[PDB]
Amino acid sequence: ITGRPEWIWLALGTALMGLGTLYFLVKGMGVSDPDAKKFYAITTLVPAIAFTMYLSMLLGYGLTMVPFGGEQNPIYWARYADWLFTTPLLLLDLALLVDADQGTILALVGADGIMIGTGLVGALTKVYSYRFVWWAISTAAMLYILYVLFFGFTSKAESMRPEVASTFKVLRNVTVVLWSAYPVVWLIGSEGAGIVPLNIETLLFMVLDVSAKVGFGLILLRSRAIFGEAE
Amino acid sequence: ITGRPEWIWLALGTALMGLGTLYFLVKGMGVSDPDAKKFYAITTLVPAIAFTMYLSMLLGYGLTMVPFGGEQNPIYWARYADWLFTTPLLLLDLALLVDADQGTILALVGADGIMIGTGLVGALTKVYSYRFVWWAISTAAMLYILYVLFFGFTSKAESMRPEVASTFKVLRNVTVVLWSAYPVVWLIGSEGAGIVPLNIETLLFMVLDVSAKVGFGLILLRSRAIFGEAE
Amino acid sequence: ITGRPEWIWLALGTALMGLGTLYFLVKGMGVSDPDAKKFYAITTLVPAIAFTMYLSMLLGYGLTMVPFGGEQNPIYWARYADWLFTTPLLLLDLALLVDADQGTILALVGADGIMIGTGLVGALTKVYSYRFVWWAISTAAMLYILYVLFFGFTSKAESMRPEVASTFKVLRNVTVVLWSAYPVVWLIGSEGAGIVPLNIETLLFMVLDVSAKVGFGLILLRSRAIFGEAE
Ligand SMILES: CCCCCCCC/C=C/CCCCCCCC(=O)OC[C@H](O)CO
Ligand SMILES: CCCCCCCC/C=C/CCCCCCCC(=O)OC[C@H](O)CO
Ligand SMILES: CCCCCCCC/C=C/CCCCCCCC(=O)OC[C@H](O)CO
Ligand SMILES: CCCCCCCC/C=C\CCCCCCCC(=O)OC[C@H](O)CO
Ligand SMILES: CCCCCCCC/C=C\CCCCCCCC(=O)OC[C@H](O)CO
Ligand SMILES: CCCCCCCC/C=C\CCCCCCCC(=O)OC[C@H](O)CO
Ligand SMILES: CCCCCCCC/C=C\CCCCCCCC(=O)OC[C@H](O)CO
Ligand SMILES: CCCCCCCC/C=C\CCCCCCCC(=O)OC[C@H](O)CO
Ligand SMILES: CCCCCCCC/C=C\CCCCCCCC(=O)OC[C@H](O)CO
Ligand SMILES: CCCCCCCC/C=C\CCCCCCCC(=O)OC[C@H](O)CO
Ligand SMILES: CCCCCCCC/C=C\CCCCCCCC(=O)OC[C@H](O)CO
Ligand SMILES: CCCCCCCC/C=C\CCCCCCCC(=O)OC[C@H](O)CO
Ligand SMILES: CCCCCCCC/C=C\CCCCCCCC(=O)OC[C@H](O)CO
Ligand SMILES: CCCCCCCC/C=C\CCCCCCCC(=O)OC[C@H](O)CO
Ligand SMILES: CCCCCCCC/C=C\CCCCCCCC(=O)OC[C@H](O)CO
Ligand SMILES: *C/C=C(C)/C=C/C=C(C)/C=C/C1=C(C)CCCC1(C)C
Ligand SMILES: *C/C=C(C)/C=C/C=C(C)/C=C/C1=C(C)CCCC1(C)C
Ligand SMILES: *C/C=C(C)/C=C/C=C(C)/C=C/C1=C(C)CCCC1(C)C
Repeated sequence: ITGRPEWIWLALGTALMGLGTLYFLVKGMGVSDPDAKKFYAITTLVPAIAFTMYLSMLLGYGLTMVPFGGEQNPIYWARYADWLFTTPLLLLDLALLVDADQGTILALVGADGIMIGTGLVGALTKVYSYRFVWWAISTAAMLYILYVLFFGFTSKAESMRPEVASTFKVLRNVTVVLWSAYPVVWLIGSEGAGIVPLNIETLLFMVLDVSAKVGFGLILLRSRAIFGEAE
Repeated sequence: ITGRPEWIWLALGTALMGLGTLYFLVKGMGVSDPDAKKFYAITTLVPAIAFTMYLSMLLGYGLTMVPFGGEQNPIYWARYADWLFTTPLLLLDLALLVDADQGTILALVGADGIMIGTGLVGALTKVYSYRFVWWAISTAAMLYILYVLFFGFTSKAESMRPEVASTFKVLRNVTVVLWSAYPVVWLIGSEGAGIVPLNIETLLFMVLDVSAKVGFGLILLRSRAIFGEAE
Repeated sequence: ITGRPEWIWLALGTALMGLGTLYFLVKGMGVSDPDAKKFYAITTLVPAIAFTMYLSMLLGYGLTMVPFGGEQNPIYWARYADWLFTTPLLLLDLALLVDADQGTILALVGADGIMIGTGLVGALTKVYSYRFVWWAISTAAMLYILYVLFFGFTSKAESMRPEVASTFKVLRNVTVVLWSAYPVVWLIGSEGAGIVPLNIETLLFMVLDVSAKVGFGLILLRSRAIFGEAE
């Protein structure tokens, strides 16, 4: 495993997702409020699935070689199996916080599915120029998600409990900044133009993934907004 | 891409699914009624996922070669990844229109999963005679779905708002006729007996797919039945 | 098909899952109570998906060869495609019986996903020692599920209708005993240490699968607990 230079970042990612999972699991012990239980379940699942996929990349299972540009290129496909399930869970935490209507939840989850599925097709496409077609369609689906989070969700939170509104605004801003960096890393890294080497690309996705999953969860699960209003 | 004769129908399919997606997206702008939003989300997602899969077949990603009958046969597997998600969404539009109970929705979606999953196993099976075993099991699951749509759903719609009943009856009849043609095309085309060439088979599925997705959606989203009754 | 010694158990499994599906389908004819319909839909789907996967193993589609330990080893991967959908359906029957809160249902289904997904990664891993790492992570996710079924669910059932409590207690005990045997069979069989031959391993999983699906369903669907209380 140590033969690949990016191993150290996969190992550190594995450890941090593991530790984040155990922390949120212990913290959610004994919570009995039904609304809080939903947020603890969603939020604890997200680093638990990322732990399994980081471990699969560390041990070499989650890597394949894709020929493009006359080379055999190493593509970590397990990233997409993680993000297929973890990105809609993160969006569901936001939508539940603002009591989003069911049609908006379905639009967000379906656009997220299209973003990750087209990202995976782009990562495994053997004709170099067509990789960037799939990157553009996936980016258009991310822009729809970010538009709804600012022009659908923001206007509803501002009519709810003040602690729900302030917590949503922080997590919305966290999400828009961190998720917007992923298409840029892909475009400049090994899957795209090849300017940044795989070892630095792996470091960048590790910092983004721990921030967007464990950092986001620490903010949400310390908030009063996840409990029902009660005496 | 132009080396395959069926390319023109894949390109036309891509364009029509793309145009249908953009039309329904613009039309659903500003709709604020929660019931209408659910139907716009479901109905807009369906040509958006079909657009991505038609594009994957145009560019060659969604094609594999399966050896059977002593030949290498071209099988477009991306059709099944589209229909795995788009066929239950179309059934959910019908079920929501009639306020179907949750047990019936689960039976319809699960039978649909079995229909498409066994269709895919049949399309990729290398022993020729066994392809038709999977076709028969998939057809039996389609007959269950059509039985419920006529002997479960029809009897509930007739007790609801008149505009919900008339709109359901039209979309039910559209769905029964168009979906019944898919097993016949598969059986006579490249996946089955091989009587109709792949270029004509691709034309037939394009006409069916645009009719069952964009045609169905134009009927539903122009109806008063998708809005709640309000003053 | 008869060239593999385990064929007879795959054929018997196919038949029993087929017969169980047809029995539950006929029995659920005419049931009109909405709560009972949910349990019939969930419970009938489970042997129907297992029938398709047993048939795929009988015909040879659901088998692949994985090199580990210097051999090419036969791994029936279709077991995991069955259990990915059938194990959360069985857990949903239990959760609905006790009216479990939505956060607990999500935790159970997500832990179940992690159990089966890591089991599949373990079954297809080519480095022998790492197969047992994935077995341990999957077993830890099963222990979480069993903890919730005894220390979350048992305490809620005891506050509901007496027939719901007694039926849950029986099905909980059935589930804990039969599901705990699966990791032991995997560890001693072809996927693991290789002490028990594939033909006996296949017999063991057939007896467990029919008991945990058709046996469990016969107990549940004969119970008064699946109907709403009504005059
Ligand atoms: C939260 C507290 C922790 C804060 C931590 C945030 C750091 C995020 C990582 C960043 C990029 C740095 C990557 C290291 C740069 C190596 C690039 C390089 O030097 O390549 C040289 C090559 O030889 C010729 O260009
Ligand atoms: C809605 C308004 C639009 C209406 C449009 C509906 C048409 C649907 C397509 C049909 C089949 C026609 C396929 C073309 C037939 C070619 C078959 C053929 O001629 O093969 C000849 C071969 O050389 C010896 O058999
Ligand atoms: C519900 C009523 C039905 C009750 C049925 C429950 C049986 C479950 C199966 C069990 C294991 C028996 C497997 C047969 C044992 C064969 C092992 C063997 O003998 O291997 C010999 C080898 O030559 C040297 O060890
Ligand atoms: C080094 C440590 C390794 C890291 C751990 C390995 C992760 C894979 C194992 C298990 C799934 C465990 C459960 C995941 C679901 C927990 C959901 C939850 O917390 O639900 C709370 C809610 O309140 C309930 O009602
Ligand atoms: C593979 C990619 C897709 C699967 C990945 C899993 C991610 C979560 C799934 C779906 C959102 C579906 C809609 C669920 C929103 C319901 C929330 C709500 O509005 O409330 C309903 C509840 O009944 C009030 O108590
Ligand atoms: C309400 C639920 C909404 C659900 C929204 C989901 C939409 C998914 C969209 C797109 C891409 C699907 C791509 C399928 C990925 C297959 C890639 C693969 O595995 O290819 C293997 C091999 O290399 C080649 O044969
Ligand atoms: C709204 C927040 C989300 C927005 C996210 C989308 C932003 C995409 C931006 C830019 C593309 C810049 C293209 C630069 C690529 C040129 C690569 C190249 O070929 O140059 C070779 C290299 O630079 C020689 O050293
Ligand atoms: C040539 C044009 C190409 C075709 C376009 C590329 C398709 C892939 C891109 C994006 C997903 C965009 C969003 C799909 C989900 C829209 C859901 C919706 O409309 O929801 C309305 C509801 O009212 C809300 O609350
Ligand atoms: C991969 C194949 C499966 C996944 C493909 C995605 C297709 C849509 C999924 C599921 C239907 C599940 C049941 C949902 C029906 C609920 C509708 C209802 O009855 O109303 C509930 C709501 O709470 C009242 O406001
Ligand atoms: C409530 C939710 C209900 C959900 C109902 C879903 C039931 C799905 C049924 C069947 C077929 C599954 C077939 C699995 C397809 C794998 C095909 C494949 O990819 O094979 C690749 C390669 O060629 C070989 O190793
Ligand atoms: C209820 C609505 C849905 C019903 C959908 C199911 C209908 C299936 C019907 C028929 C099979 C006809 C079989 C014809 C195939 C014979 C092919 C053959 O071998 O003939 C060679 C060729 O004809 C020499 O030119
Ligand atoms: C030898 C016999 C072979 C075995 C049979 C082949 C299985 C694959 C075929 C079909 C799916 C049929 C329907 C599966 C879903 C049934 C759900 C149900 O029973 O729902 C009842 C509920 O009351 C409703 O409202
Ligand atoms: C691929 C692995 C995952 C997919 C496999 C399919 C298995 C079933 C799925 C999900 C449970 C999601 C939560 C559903 C629990 C809702 C039940 C409930 O509490 O009641 C709600 C209803 O609105 C009151 O009438
Ligand atoms: C609320 C919903 C909760 C959902 C919880 C789901 C968590 C799934 C976890 C893990 C493993 C995923 C493993 C992906 C399996 C891919 C195996 C494969 O097909 O590999 C093919 C080939 O051999 C190699 O390239
Ligand atoms: C709580 C209910 C669920 C608990 C489920 C987890 C139980 C796992 C137990 C034990 C491992 C025993 C290990 C024995 C394996 C040693 C194999 C070996 O190498 O021995 C060679 C062979 O015995 C020469 O004939
Ligand atoms: C837990 C990990 C998270 C929040 C990952 C987020 C990932 C995305 C927002 C990925 C976006 C992509 C594009 C928009 C285009 C090209 C490739 C992707 C998949 C990296
Ligand atoms: C959007 C596309 C739609 C509505 C596609 C519908 C597809 C089916 C009804 C497919 C049916 C099949 C059979 C019943 C048996 C054999 C093969 C299939 C998958 C073509
Ligand atoms: C219908 C079939 C059922 C109920 C199957 C249950 C399967 C499991 C509980 C499987 C468990 C596993 C482990 C806990 C670890 C290693 C391998 C598995 C997937 C066999």
